[PDB]
Amino acid sequence: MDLNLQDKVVIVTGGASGIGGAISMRLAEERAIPVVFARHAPDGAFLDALAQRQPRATYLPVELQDDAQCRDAVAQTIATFGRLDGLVNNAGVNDGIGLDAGRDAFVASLERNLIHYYAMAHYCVPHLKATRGAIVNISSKTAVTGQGNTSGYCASKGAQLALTREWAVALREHGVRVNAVIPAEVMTPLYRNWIATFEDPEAKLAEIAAKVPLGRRFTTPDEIADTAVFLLSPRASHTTGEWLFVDGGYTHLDRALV
Amino acid sequence: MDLNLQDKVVIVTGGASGIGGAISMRLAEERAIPVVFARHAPDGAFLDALAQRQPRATYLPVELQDDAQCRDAVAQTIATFGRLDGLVNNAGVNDGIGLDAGRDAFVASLERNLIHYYAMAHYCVPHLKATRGAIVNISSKTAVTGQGNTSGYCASKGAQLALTREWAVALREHGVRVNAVIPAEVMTPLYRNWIATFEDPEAKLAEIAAKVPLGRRFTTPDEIADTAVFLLSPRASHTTGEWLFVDGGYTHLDRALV
Amino acid sequence: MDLNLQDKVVIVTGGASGIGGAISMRLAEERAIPVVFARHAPDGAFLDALAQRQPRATYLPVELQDDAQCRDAVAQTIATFGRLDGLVNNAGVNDGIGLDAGRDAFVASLERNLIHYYAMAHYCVPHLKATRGAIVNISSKTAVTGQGNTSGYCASKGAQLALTREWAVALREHGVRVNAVIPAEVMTPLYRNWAKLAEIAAKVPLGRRFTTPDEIADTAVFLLSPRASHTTGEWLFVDGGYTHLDRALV
Amino acid sequence: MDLNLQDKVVIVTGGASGIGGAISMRLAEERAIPVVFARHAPDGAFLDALAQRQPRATYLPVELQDDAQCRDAVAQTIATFGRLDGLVNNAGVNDGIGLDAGRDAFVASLERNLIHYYAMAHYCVPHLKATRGAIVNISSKTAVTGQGNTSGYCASKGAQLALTREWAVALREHGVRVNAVIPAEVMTPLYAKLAEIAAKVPLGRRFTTPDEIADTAVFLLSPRASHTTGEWLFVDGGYTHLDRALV
Ligand SMILES: [Ca+2]
Ligand SMILES: [Ca+2]
Ligand SMILES: [Ca+2]
Ligand SMILES: [Cl-]
Ligand SMILES: [Cl-]
Ligand SMILES: [Cl-]
Ligand SMILES: [Cl-]
Ligand SMILES: [Cl-]
Ligand SMILES: [Cl-]
Repeated sequence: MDLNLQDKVVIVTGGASGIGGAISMRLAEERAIPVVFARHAPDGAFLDALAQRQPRATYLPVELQDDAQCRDAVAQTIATFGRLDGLVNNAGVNDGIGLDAGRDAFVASLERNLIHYYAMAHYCVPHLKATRGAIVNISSKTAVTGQGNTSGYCASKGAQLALTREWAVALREHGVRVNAVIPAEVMTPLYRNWIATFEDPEAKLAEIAAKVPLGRRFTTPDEIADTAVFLLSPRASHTTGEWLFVDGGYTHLDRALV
Repeated sequence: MDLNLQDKVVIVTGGASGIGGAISMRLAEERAIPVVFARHAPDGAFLDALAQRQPRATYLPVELQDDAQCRDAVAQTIATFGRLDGLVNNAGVNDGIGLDAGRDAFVASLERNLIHYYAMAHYCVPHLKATRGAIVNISSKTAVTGQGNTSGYCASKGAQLALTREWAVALREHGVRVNAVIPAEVMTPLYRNWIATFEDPEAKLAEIAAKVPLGRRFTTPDEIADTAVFLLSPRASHTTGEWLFVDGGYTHLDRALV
Repeated sequence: MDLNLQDKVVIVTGGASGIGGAISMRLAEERAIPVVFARHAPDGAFLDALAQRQPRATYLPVELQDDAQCRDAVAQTIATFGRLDGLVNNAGVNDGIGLDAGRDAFVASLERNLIHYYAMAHYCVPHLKATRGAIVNISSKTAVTGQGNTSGYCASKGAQLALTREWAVALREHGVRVNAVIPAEVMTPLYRNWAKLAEIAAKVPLGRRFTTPDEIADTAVFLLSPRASHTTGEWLFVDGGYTHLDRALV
Repeated sequence: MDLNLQDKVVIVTGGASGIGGAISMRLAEERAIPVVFARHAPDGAFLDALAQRQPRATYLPVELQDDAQCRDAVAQTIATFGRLDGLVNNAGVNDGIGLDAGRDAFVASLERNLIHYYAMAHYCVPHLKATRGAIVNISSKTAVTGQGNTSGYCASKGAQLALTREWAVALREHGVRVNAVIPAEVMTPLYAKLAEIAAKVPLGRRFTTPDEIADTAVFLLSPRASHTTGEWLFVDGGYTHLDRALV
C-alpha cells in the first residue's frame, strides 16, 4: 500500500527511541523525511540506520518544555525544507504524580506531557495548513482507564485525546487531519530499564504481559508506528478526530479473561 | 427517593450561580449542607433561599487559582463541620483560547479550569476517605466533541474526564466514588449575558437551541444538578469512574436530525 | 428527592426476580405501579412485599417470545389501568451460544434476548407517546466487553444499546426518553444458574464485590423519572468500575 | 508499506459493489486473493478490473440469508484455495424497519443484516484459526448515533459491533484478530436531500468514498495491525464524534 508520504516532512517529538524512534524509522522507510526533536542526541546506530534509509532526515536537540526552543526548532525545519507535512506529538513520561503530590508536582507533570503537545501544534499548524498535512498525538490507555497514582500523566494524556477532537474541528476546512493513537503496554528500552529495577525482572515482565488479551505479550513500537504512519497518510483521508487503540485488547476486552 | 445526604457536608466550587448554584440548592433541598467556594459573594436572594432550606449552609470567598486559599478554605470547612462528605468541582470558564494563542494563554486556561479541580481533590480526598464520601467533576461536551477555538478549555475539560477515571481507581479501596457529569448547552445568566452581545440575541439563542435533539431547547441547571446530586449519594453506590451525559442527546444522537 | 412517579404505570419484563424484581420493588416504593410481565409466577414473598408498598401492583403471565402474548398483555394493562407511563425491558438469559453453535441456536438466543425488547417497544410506544412516558433497556457489559462463548447474548445486548440510541432519536419529538442501564456482575438467580464466584468478585474494582440488584434498580428508576428529563439515548454503566477501569488493578 | 497480504485468501460478502467492491479491488491491488460472495454476479467491467489486478480472484453466487449456501460457498473456497486468511462481513441494507413495523419485519431485517455475519464467522473461523487470519465487520454509524425509522438495521449494526468485541475475546488465543469499520455517509448503489446530507460531514462537507473505507478495512486485515483486535474504527469524516453544531 503506497502511503503517498514520499518527501513529506514530518516532525516527531521524542523521535529517537521507543515509539517515537519506530515512527521516525517507519517514516524513513516510506520515503518520508522525519525530523527528530529530542532532548538527548539519538544513538549513533539509530542515526546511521535512519540516514541509510533517508539521507535528508534530520535531528534537532530540543528541550520541548522550553517554548522558545520549540519555536526556533520549527523555524529551522521550515528554513531547511520550506514545508511541513506532519507532526507526531510523542514525547512524554509517566512520572507517577498522585493525588497526594500537590500543585507544583501536578503542574510540572503537565509541562512534561501536555503543554508541549499544544506548543508544538501551535507552532506547526500554520505550516501544516499549506500542505493539508496531518497531526498524530500519541496518548496512553491511562487517559481512559486510569492507573491509580499518576494524576499528572493521566490528566495530560486525557487532555491530548480531547485536543485531538478540538484540533480536528478547528482545522477541518484546511484539510488538516488530527488523530490519536492509544497504546497500552509497549516494550521499549526505558520500560525494560524500569522493569530491571524489580527483584525479578523476568517475572515482573510476565506479570504485566499476562494481562494483555491478544497473545499475553507487550505491543511493539513497530505496531504503534504502523498505525501512526497510516494515520499521517492520505490513505486515512477521511479519518479525523479519532482515537485508535493499538493495545492487544487491553482497554476494551473483558477484564475477567485470562 | 431518599438520597441519604442529610447533614452531609459538600463543597461546591463556583457553587452560587448557574450549574453550581443549582447543585447547592438541590443539596440544601435534600438536607445536605452545601459549602460554596467562589470568588465573589453570592447574591442576597440566593443566600436567603439557601438558608431557608439549610440554615447551616455556608459560603467562603475563595480564589480557586490560589492554592493556599483552597488549602485554607478546606481547613476552615473541616474546623466548622468536623467532616467532609463530598466535593463538587464545577468552577470554570470557556475562555476561547485557540491554537493560535500560544503558551501563556493556554496555561492560564489550565489554571482557570483544570488545575483547581486537582487542587481541590488534593485537599479534600484525605477527609473524604474517613466518611467514604464522593466527588463529582462537572465537565463539558467539548471534552469529547471539540468546539474549534478553545484548546485551553477543551484540554481542561478532557483532563477532568481522565482524572475522574484515575481518582476512581486511586480511591476504590477507600470506598470514595468519583464521577463526572457532562453538560452540553445549559442556559445560565452568564450565557444569557454573552448572547446579549450579539446583534440579534434571540436569533442566536434559537440557532444554538435548534441543535439540541430533545426538545430543541437548552438543558436547565436543575437538570444537571439532579444527576450530580444523585451521583453524590449512596443511591449510586456502585457507580464510580463514570461520565454521565446530561445533554438532551447533543453528544450521541445523529448530527443529521432536525 | 421526589421522583414524581406516583401512580405511574410501568411494565417491567422479567420483573419478578433479580434485577427486574428490584426494579419493580423500587417502583412500588416510589408509589409507581409496576406491572410484571414474566413467564413464571413471582414467589409469595415477593408479592407480599410488592403489594405492601403498592397494593395496585400486578403480575401478568407472559411468554415474551410469543408476539401475540406481548400484544395482549399490553392491551390488558391498558384495560386495567387506562394508561402506560413506562417500559423496562429486562428479561434475558446468558445462554452461552458461541461461534460453534450455528444459525438455529444463534437465532434462538436472539428470540430469548433481543426480539422481545423490540416487540414490547412496538406495542408500548403508542401508549407511551400519550403520557410522554419513558423506556429503560437493561443491557449487559458483555455488549461492549465481550465474554467468549456467548455470541447470541452479546449480539442481543449490543443490539439493545443501539436500539436505545435509535428509539431516543425516533421518539424525541414525542417527549419519550429512552435510556439503558449496563450492569456487569450482579448476584441473581440467573447468575447462580450461569469459587468461580470468588474469582469473579475479586475482579470488580469497587469493593471487590458484586453489584446488587438494588443498585441497578436505583439508577433504572432515576432514569424513568423526570429528574432525568434531559437524559435520552444514554447508556449508564452501574458496574463498580468493571467496564472502564484499568484491567490490571487488584 | 508492504501489508504482507500477498496470496492471502479473503472472502468479501457483498463484495462486488459499493464498499464491498472497493475492498475486493484493494485486496487485489495488494496481491491478496479476494473471493466475492454476493447474490448477483458482478458486472463485467468490475470482473475485468479485478482480474487485471489478481487473475486468481473469484466470485461465487451466494444468497447469504441461506445458511446452506454460506456453508457450501465456504467449503468451495477451501476446496479451491486450500486456505482462508480473511473474512470481510459487509453485505447489508438499510431497510427502514421502524418501531411501527412489527415483529416479522424486524426479524427479516435481522436476517438481511445481522444473522449472516454470524453464519459466515461460524463457517469461516475454523479455517481462520489454521492461518491465524482476521475478520473485519463493516458496520454503520447508525449503530451508535441512531437515525429514526430503522430499528432493524440499527439493531443489526449494533449487534455487529458487540460481536466484534465478542469474537476478539473468543479467538485471542488462536491469533485471529477481529475488528470493525464504521462508515457514516458513503456514496454507493445502496445509497439535494443529498446536498443537505453532504453538508453535514465535517471533513470537507463531502461523502466518504468506498476507497477510504477499503483502505482502513484492508489495513485491519493485514499484519500491520498485528496488535489491534476488538476495535471499532470510525472512517466517517468526523460525522460521529465531532461537534454537531459545526458548519
Ligand atoms: Ca485517500
Ligand atoms: Ca446503595
Ligand atoms: Ca505487525
Ligand atoms: Cl469562582
Ligand atoms: Cl497557587
Ligand atoms: Cl420472563
Ligand atoms: Cl465462541
Ligand atoms: Cl449480497
Ligand atoms: Cl421508528
